[PDB]
Amino acid sequence: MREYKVVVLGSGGVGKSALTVQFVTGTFIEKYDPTIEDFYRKEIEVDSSPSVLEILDTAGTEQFASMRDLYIKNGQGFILVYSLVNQQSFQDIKPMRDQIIRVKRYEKVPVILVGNKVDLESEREVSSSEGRALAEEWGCPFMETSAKSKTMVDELFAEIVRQMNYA
Ligand SMILES: Nc1nc2c(ncn2[C@@H]2O[C@H](COP(=O)(O)OP(=O)(O)O)[C@@H](O)[C@H]2O)c(=O)[nH]1
Ligand SMILES: [Mg+2]
Ligand SMILES: [Mg+2]
Repeated sequence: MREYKVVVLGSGGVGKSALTVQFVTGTFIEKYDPTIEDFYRKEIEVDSSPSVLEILDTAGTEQFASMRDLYIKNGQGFILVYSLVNQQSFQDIKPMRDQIIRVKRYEKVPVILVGNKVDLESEREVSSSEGRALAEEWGCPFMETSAKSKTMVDELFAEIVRQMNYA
C-alpha cells in the first residue's frame, strides 16, 4: 500500500486539528486541547489511484525547538497552516518552513502553504497576494481553506500527495 506520512504544522489556534478532523470525519469541530498529538490513517484516491495517508496532528503551540525537529525528521510531506484572520500566525509560519529545509538538508521537501479560516473573511488580516507571494518564493502550492468545507480539505490532502510524488 503506498503510505504517505504527512505532518500538519502551524501556530496554536490556526485550525490544524479542525482541518485534519474535517478530512477524516467530514465534520467541523468547535475546540480541542492544543497539547495533544494524534495520528490518523485514512485512505484517499488522488487522480483515481488509491493512497493511504498517515496524518500527524501536532501539539504546535510554541513547542521546544528539538520537539519540532523530531516531527520534521520523521515526516515525509508537510502542511504549513496559518490563519488568515491572525497575521501573527502568518509571521510565525516563516521560521517553521526554514527549519524544515535545514533539518531535512539532504532532501527536496514537499510542502504546501495554507491560509485557513477563509469563512471569516470580514476579519481578514493577511491578503491572498501575501500568502501567494511567500509560496512563490518557496516554490510550493498555496491554498486558502475553511475547515468548514469538506471539498476544500479534500483538495488540500490530495495536493500534498501529488507534491510527495513529484519531489
Ligand atoms: N471559523 C472557523 N473556525 C475555525 C476554522 N478552523 C478552525 N477553526 C476554529 O478555531 C479554533 C482552533 O482550531 P484548532 O483546529 O483547534 O487549532 P490548532 O490549535 O491549530 O489545532 C477552534 O475553535 C476551531 O473550531 C475555520 O476554517 N473557520
Ligand atoms: Mg490542534
Ligand atoms: Mg488521541
